Parts: sequence; structure tokens; C-alpha cells
Amino acid sequence: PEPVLRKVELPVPTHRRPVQAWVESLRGFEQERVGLADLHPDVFATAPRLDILHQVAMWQKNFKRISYAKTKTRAEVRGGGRKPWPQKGTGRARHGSIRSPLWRGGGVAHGPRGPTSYYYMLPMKVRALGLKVALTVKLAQDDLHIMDSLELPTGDPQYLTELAHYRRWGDSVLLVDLTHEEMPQSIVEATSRLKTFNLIPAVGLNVHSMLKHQTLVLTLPTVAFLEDKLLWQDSRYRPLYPFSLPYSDFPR
Amino acid sequence: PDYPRFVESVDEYQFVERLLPATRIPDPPKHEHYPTPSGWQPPRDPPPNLPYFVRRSRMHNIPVYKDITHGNRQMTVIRKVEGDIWALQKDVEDFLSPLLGKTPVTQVNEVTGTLRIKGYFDQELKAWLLEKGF
Amino acid sequence: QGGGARALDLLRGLPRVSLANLKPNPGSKKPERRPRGRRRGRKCGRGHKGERQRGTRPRLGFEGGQTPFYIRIPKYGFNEGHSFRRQYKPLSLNRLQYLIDLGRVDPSQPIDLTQLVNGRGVTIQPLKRDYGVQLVEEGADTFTAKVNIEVQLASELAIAAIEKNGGVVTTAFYDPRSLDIVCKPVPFFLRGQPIPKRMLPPEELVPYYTDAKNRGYLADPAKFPEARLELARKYGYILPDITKDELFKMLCTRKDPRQIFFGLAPGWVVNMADKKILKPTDENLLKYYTS
Amino acid sequence: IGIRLTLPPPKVVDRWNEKRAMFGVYDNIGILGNFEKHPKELIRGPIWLRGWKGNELQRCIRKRKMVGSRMFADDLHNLNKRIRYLYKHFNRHGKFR
Amino acid sequence: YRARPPPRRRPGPRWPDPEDLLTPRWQLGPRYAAKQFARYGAASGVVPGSLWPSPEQLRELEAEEREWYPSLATMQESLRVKQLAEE
Amino acid sequence: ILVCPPLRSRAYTPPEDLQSRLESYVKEVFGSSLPSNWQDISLEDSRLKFNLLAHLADDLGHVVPNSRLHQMCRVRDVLDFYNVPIQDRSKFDELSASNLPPNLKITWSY
Amino acid sequence: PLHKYPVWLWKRLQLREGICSRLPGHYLRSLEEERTPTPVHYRPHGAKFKINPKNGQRERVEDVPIPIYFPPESQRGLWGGEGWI
Ligand SMILES: [Mg+2]
Ligand SMILES: [Mg+2]
Ligand SMILES: [Mg+2]
Ligand SMILES: [Mg+2]
Ligand SMILES: [Mg+2]
Ligand SMILES: [Mg+2]
Ligand SMILES: [Mg+2]
Ligand SMILES: [Mg+2]
Ligand SMILES: [Mg+2]
Ligand SMILES: [Mg+2]
Repeated sequence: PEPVLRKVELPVPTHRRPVQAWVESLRGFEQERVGLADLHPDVFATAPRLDILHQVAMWQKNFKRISYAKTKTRAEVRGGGRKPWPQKGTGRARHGSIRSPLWRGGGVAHGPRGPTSYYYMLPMKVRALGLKVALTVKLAQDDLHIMDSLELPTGDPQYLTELAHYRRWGDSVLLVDLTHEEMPQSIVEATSRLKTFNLIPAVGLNVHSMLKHQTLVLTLPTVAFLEDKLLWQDSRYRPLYPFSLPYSDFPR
Repeated sequence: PDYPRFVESVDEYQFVERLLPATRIPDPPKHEHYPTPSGWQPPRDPPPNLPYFVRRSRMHNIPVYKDITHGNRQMTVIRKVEGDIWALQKDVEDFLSPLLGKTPVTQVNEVTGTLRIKGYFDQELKAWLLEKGF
Repeated sequence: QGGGARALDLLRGLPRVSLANLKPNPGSKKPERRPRGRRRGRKCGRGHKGERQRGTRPRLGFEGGQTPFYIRIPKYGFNEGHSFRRQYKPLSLNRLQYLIDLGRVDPSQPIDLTQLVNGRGVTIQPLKRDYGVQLVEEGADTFTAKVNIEVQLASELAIAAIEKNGGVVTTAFYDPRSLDIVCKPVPFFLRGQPIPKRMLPPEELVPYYTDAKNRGYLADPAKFPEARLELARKYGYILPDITKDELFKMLCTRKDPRQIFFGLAPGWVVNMADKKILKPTDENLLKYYTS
Repeated sequence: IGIRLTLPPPKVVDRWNEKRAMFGVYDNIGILGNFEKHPKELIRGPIWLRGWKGNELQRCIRKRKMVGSRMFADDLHNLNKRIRYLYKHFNRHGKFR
Repeated sequence: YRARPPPRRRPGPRWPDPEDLLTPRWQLGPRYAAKQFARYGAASGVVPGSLWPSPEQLRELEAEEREWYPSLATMQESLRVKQLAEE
Repeated sequence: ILVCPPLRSRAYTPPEDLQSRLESYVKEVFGSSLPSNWQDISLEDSRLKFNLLAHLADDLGHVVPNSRLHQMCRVRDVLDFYNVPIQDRSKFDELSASNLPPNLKITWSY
Repeated sequence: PLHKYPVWLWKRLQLREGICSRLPGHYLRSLEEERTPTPVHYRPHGAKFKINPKNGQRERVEDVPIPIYFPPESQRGLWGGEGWI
């Protein structure tokens, strides 16, 4: 009776038309098709770059890894400053210490020397393009669902599981809200007791979480938030200084 | 601590806001005559009805660049190609063949949407793509 | 059109993209080579004995005992005093016209080094002994714009090209400390320090900026009309009368020799958090920032 | 000899615990958060390794100049020896010059 | 589950205890206070009058400038003498 | 208390009178002003596309997936979409559904 | 592991507890101060900047004091700050 239509706020290239998506509701088992949503083609319909997804996915796994494994070299093993037997005459092999790698209980020739950092930063546009490809892959595979709000009729976690099974979403569903302080209490109590249904803010969106979860759920404010954030990378000056400092027209 | 007195004013802050750089690249202003003295030309509206499409860079220029490897391998790269890139290869081949006297050696990268051509054809392809209105 | 749609509808029939079925782009990751096996084992790519296999190779440049090549050459002052020479990023009129036509540099306002950095037209590195930009004569034939630009150095031809179209070009000096402030005012405004007055050019650079032929900012304005006429006659163009122009006030807008920006006297403190400017009232402070 | 005669206990792995289900979250804190925070600031660990990477010689040099005054006497002595050894190895030994 | 609250840049000036020996010496000087005022404005609580040099520091600042940075007339007169010497 | 409805099957068979039924919904949404070239009607307006597709979903029990919405430029594309049958049978039943030879036996221990 | 405080801070940490913390406040100031002694065995530069003759540039100059060893016998007399070099 009252359709919910969302338009694209940012300008759209003339050679591409926006892609549509069904707007659904979480207030009932059969409250789907609340309206149509316009999605910017550059975000939800870009090229399917599987190789770009891999390097963004591998970046998140490895960049924050700190390996603490470390062994003791022959200089750090206690003792072993004394030559065991004279160089010649004993008729045995010649050794200079009892803590050499050849000796039992000695040091390691080439072992780990932790703590080690694997930190590296992909270019900002590469990381932002990884999100667009991640969003495009989900929509192209009918795993992305647009919502208007995350308000459930009840805070029962069993209600959420039955709602997702009826619509055949999948074993794991990732729920995204615009902010963390504006999340409705109905969905917070329903997801906090679930293991495969996760609730994250818009800023906590990442490729690894999206690929791990079979189904992705977005709200209307989240879609507008993503397009504003992601399309800003496509047409922007090279940074004179980090954007955390004041600019003429940032933040939007 | 006997600090000197000061006066706080806001009328002079208008000269500070003009020193702030912008993050977004401004859209080029409309000009009475085209092309501009620098040679820049805006894309044609409506876009041409071709099986492929080459969009401008974020600086509003034709995405044709020269590439060189090993110090002797001269290449020309056509980037940001959407649609049927294979139709673009045929058009490029039929356009560069008279200039070279032979079929150009080209590489088509479907995943990245780039066309790579052996030899320098930067200024030749930039003028050629402006004719089609890209 | 055809390519874009074919690349996504084909993805629909494929299984779900997950962390399992991912792989790197082919040719983007060379396999690691390790000293194992018959091919890469045994001497492991080191040869037969000697310093090569034992990892005791001599230093780079050592020639086995004879006098090294980089030593037997005589010393000449090619790079002597390289860190005290002044560098100027060239600014071609082709580049300047390219920025104007795209709106990145507005010709309706006076153009200084701040506006060029704002439009990403030039990249100034004060830490790399840069002292500003030099206006070069490349592309002077196709330049057609009336601008009020200020550049640290300018060639004789580039000055003539701008003044032919009715513009004004002036040369001003910036010290390395002031140069970093001009290029990135925002990082300086977050240091909580009052705006300093730029220092006068060194004794060697004084003649350049006190001569009207170079359009110096410390030159006698009475000699500017004489110099502008000589360039008009030499290169064969009629010198325009900018007094009759409507932008005469904008073109004549020039900053004080001790001033960094327009309308911002030295000693002021920019408070961007409250959008306020603090002006000292101390008699001793005012004498320091006005002398 | 050298091979066990009994199967090891099964390795039950919970793929949906708190840490795995929330791994990678906020890795886009800068791009999606007006660049107020940096993704490298999310990194936890040694104070000489947060948002930095280098080889073993650089890690030892960086560790010595940041937490060297807090290291134990035996640990600091070992670090100085390691830097002395690594300096000689990298700058005097190898296949390439 | 539910994700933890997002890491936010903790607002407000950070004033460490000057009596703590683990406080770096660069967080207790006037320069640190000056940078806080520029970033946060009046919310920093720093008296704006402290940003300008003190009368004792102003005399030192003038003394250095006078010795090393001469006036325009001083440089113009020096050039004239040198030019006559060369001629 | 909210009770979940039983799970809906994905099997879909195009009705023989689909074109007549679809034409009825077209006149409801776009009016009776234009009764010619009804398959060429453009779905640019969001209200018109939403009304047409929601009515079909509630009627035929088969909704258009989000990967197909952008392709529905005209009502002609909408008709072709609903002419494609959908099978929800499992692989074991599909294999047994085929005329298995007497020497071929399939076991499903799942 | 690591110490909570740097090793060079332990001397001033022992003045925070024990009988040292109960010492008069004015006395504790006299120890924690590190006033530089008057130069004796070296000539101070006198200025903060000098012009290096080779390149003719204004470079910063600092006075680095020369370590002085005071024998135990110097504590029973008045050497004027002098000592063995
Ligand atoms: Mg030992
Ligand atoms: Mg010994
Ligand atoms: Mg030995
Ligand atoms: Mg051991
Ligand atoms: Mg290249
Ligand atoms: Mg062989
Ligand atoms: Mg071999
Ligand atoms: Mg062997
Ligand atoms: Mg040999
Ligand atoms: Mg080496």
C-alpha cells in the first residue's frame, strides 16, 4: 500500500543504468517486497574481479598477524663456551661448542626470530574497490537483501532463525546497521545469542566477513552510506595531507 | 604569568577558508568553444551507441598511456574499457593497420578491461577516441 | 553493454564465492625456490669452493687488488654543495592552461603558490631544497588566459606571454620555513603557532627581485611601465591597458613582502576549531610582526 | 618406530566462535570512518611492531631503541650480540654484492 | 553474535600527569599545549595568550633575527659596495 | 505468539494462460490508455515496476530475484522470465527420475 | 620480559618511597637538578650558530663538556672545579 522507494543521491554515469533490489522487512515472516531500491552501478554492478577479492581478503588475514614464535640460536643457549675436546688426537669429530646446531640440545641454525610483523598496506583505492567487488558478487548471486530497518517484532533469537529459514537465506547471515548506538534493541538481543547471525555497524564492513557469511543483509541508510564512502574514492584529488586534517569539502 | 592581551575576531576568517584544499576533483566548467586551448574536449552527450565504452579518467582525460618494459618494449595501454572489448580490438586493428602496414600485435585483458598494443600510438589513439565521442 | 552483462549473469550459475574457491591471479605469484632436490640441491647454486660458495666475497667495487675504478678516477666538484643549491619546479604554460580549462585553478582570483598546490598543479617539497616554481616558456604559443599569477622565478618569454593576454606576473621570494607554510597551510594551522613573517631574500637574490625586468616584488613600481613596453615591442604585441579592465582591482591584488597569505597579517593565530582568528595587542609584539 | 600406533584425538574446531565470526571487522575503520582512525592502529602486540615491518636486523635495531632501556640485563646483552652478528652477516656475507 | 563497539578516536584533550615518570617529556611542554589549542579550540582549556612568545623570549627572538637577517637597506648597500669592488 | 508458516517449495511451472493474466495486471498498473504494444512498455518508473512484479509474486508464488530486476527493462522481459520452469528436486531424486538402466543402481546414504 | 620503568629511572624511583620520600622538599630539589658546571678545561663557543668555512653555511654548534675525573683527595680541598683529564 505504501511502497518504499530509494533513489540514487550521487550522480550516475549516463552510459549505465542503476540496478534494482527488493526492499524487505524483518517485522514478519511474509513481509517481503516493501519496495524497490536503486543501487549505484559502480558499487553493486562493477566487474567481477575475483583476483582483487583474493588480495584484499589475504590482506586482512595477514596484515594484523604478529607471529611470536622464536627459538634460541647457538649464542643464546646457556653454556657452550668451552671447547669439548682438543682439536687433534682424540680421534673424534672436531667441535668448538656443545650448543652448535649439530649437537643435541644446541641452537637452531635458521629458526623463527619472533616477534614478527606481517603488516603491509594495500593502496586505499584497492581496498575500497575490494568492497565494491564483494558487494557486486553478493548481489549477482542473490545473496544480498536490502531492508528498511532492523526492528524485529520480538527479541527472541528463535524468531530470527525461523525467519531466515523460511526465506531460505542460508546457514549464516550477516546483518549490517548504519551505526552502533542506533541499533534497535530487538535485533541486538536476537543476534547476541546466535552464532551464525552477526550484527555489525556500517563501519565494520569487510570482505572477509562478507565472504564468510552466505547471506548479506543491508539497510537503506547503509546502502546510501556505502555509496557515499565508496564512490568518493573514484573521483578525488591525490591527498596533499591525510584526510583526517580539515579540508574544504570533507567530510561530506 | 602576565600574558599579553589579545583580540578574537571572525571577519578575517574568510581569508582562511580560501586556503583549504578540496578533496573532490571539480567538474570542468563549460566553455563557449571546443576544444579548449589546452586541447581538452568534454565527452559527447549522448554517449555513442557502440558495443563497448571507454570512460574518461577521474581527471577527465582519455585513458591512453604509453608503457615500456625491458627498456625496448614499447606498448600503448587503453584502460577503463567497458562492454565488448573484443569489438574495440577489431576497430583498433582496422585503424592502426594502414599506419603500420601490418596487423598490430595486441593483447586483450577481459578481466581488467584493458587493451595493450605493441608500439607507441598514444597521440594517434587519443585523437581517434575523441572522434567517437568517448 | 555486452561485456559487462555477460560477466555477471554467468556468475549467477556458479557456486557461492567463499574463502575456499579463491585463488590469486595467474602469473602474479612466483613459486618459491628452495635448495632441495637434485635440481636445486647439492652445491645449491654456489659453485665449487672459493669465496663464492663460502659467502666471503669481497666488498662491492673491490677489483681483486688493483686500484678500483671508483678510486682511480680524480675527484671533481660535480655534486659539491648540492644541498645548498636552490631548486624550482618548472611550471609550463601548457600545464597552467590545462589547469585553467578544467577549473582546477580559478583565473578570477590572484594565483599564488597556495592555489597551485590546491589544484594539484605542482608538487613542492621544501625539505628537498625547493624554493618555489619557475614559469617556463613551454607552450607559450597556445596560452590564452588573463591571470594574476605569482611565481618565484620567471623566464623573459613567459612574462611576455602572460602580459600579452592582459595578465600580470610577479616574482616573490619565500624562505624554506615559509614555503612549507604556503604549500600546506592546514598542517601549520594545527601547530598553534602565530603566522610568521617571511624573511627577505639573501644578498645574492636581492638583485633579482629588485629589478623591474624580472617583475620583482621589491622593485620600484615606477619602472614597471617601462619594462612592460620593451617586452611588448620585442615580441611584437600591443600592450593592453589593464586599467580599463573590470578585473583591475583583482589583478593589482598583491601581498606585502612580509606577508604570507592575502588578508592575514603575520602574528595572527588561526583557530580552526572555533573558526576564529586571534590578534595580539601587545605593543612589543605588534612591533615585532610589523618590522 | 617413529610413527604412532594410535590415531590422535579428533580436532574439533568451532568455526563460529566470537573471535572467528568477528575476524576482519573494523579493518575498514579509516575509509568508512572519515579517516579518524587507522587500520594499523587496530594492531595489537609489541610496541616496536605496531604498524611496522622489517627484516630481523631492523626488528632488533628498532626494538633496542624503543624498549632497550626496559629490557633485562641478560636479554639486552643477547640483543646487542644479535645486532653485532646480523650486521656482519648482512654487510659482509652473501652471494650477491 | 554482536560486534564490539567500533574503535573511536577518544575526543577531548589528553593531559597526562606531569608527576608521572612514565610521561614523555614532549607531552608536558608549551608546544604540546599549543597543538592542543589549535586542534580543539577553547575546549583545550589553554590560555590563548601563551601561544605568542613571552617578553623574555621576544627579546631573544629579535636578537637572533637582527644578527643573521639584515634589513633590505643593509643588503642593498652591501651589494653596491661589492659591485663597485668588482668593477 | 508468532508461528512460522511451513517452508514454501521453489518448484514453479508457467501457466498456459500467463500472457492473458499478465496483460490484466498491465492494464491495472499502467491504466487503459495504452492497449497497444503492451509488451514494449518500459518499467523505468519505480512505482510501476514494483506494482507489476509484486502482484505477480503474490499470484504465481514466484518472485524475481535481485540479479534479474535490472534486466527487466520492458514487460516483454518479464514474460520471458516467468516462462522458465524451476525444479527444486534433489540430485538423488533427479537421478532416479531419469530412466535408469536395469544395471544401474544409486544409493543415497545422507 | 620488560621492566615497568626504564633502568635509568630507578635512581629517582627510590626517592619516591622509604626515608628518601620523607626528606625535606627543598633538599630533594637540590639533587634532582642537573645544572651544567662552568667550563674549565675547554673554551665555550659563545654563540649558538657559526658559519662553516668550507661551505659558508650557518650551522648549529653545541658545547660538549669534557669528562673530568675528581680523585678522592680533591674532596678535602678547593680545586676550583678542576680535575684529572
Ligand atoms: Mg657463548
Ligand atoms: Mg675462550
Ligand atoms: Mg669456534
Ligand atoms: Mg634447545
Ligand atoms: Mg609500466
Ligand atoms: Mg645440472
Ligand atoms: Mg644442482
Ligand atoms: Mg648428496
Ligand atoms: Mg673457483
Ligand atoms: Mg650481503
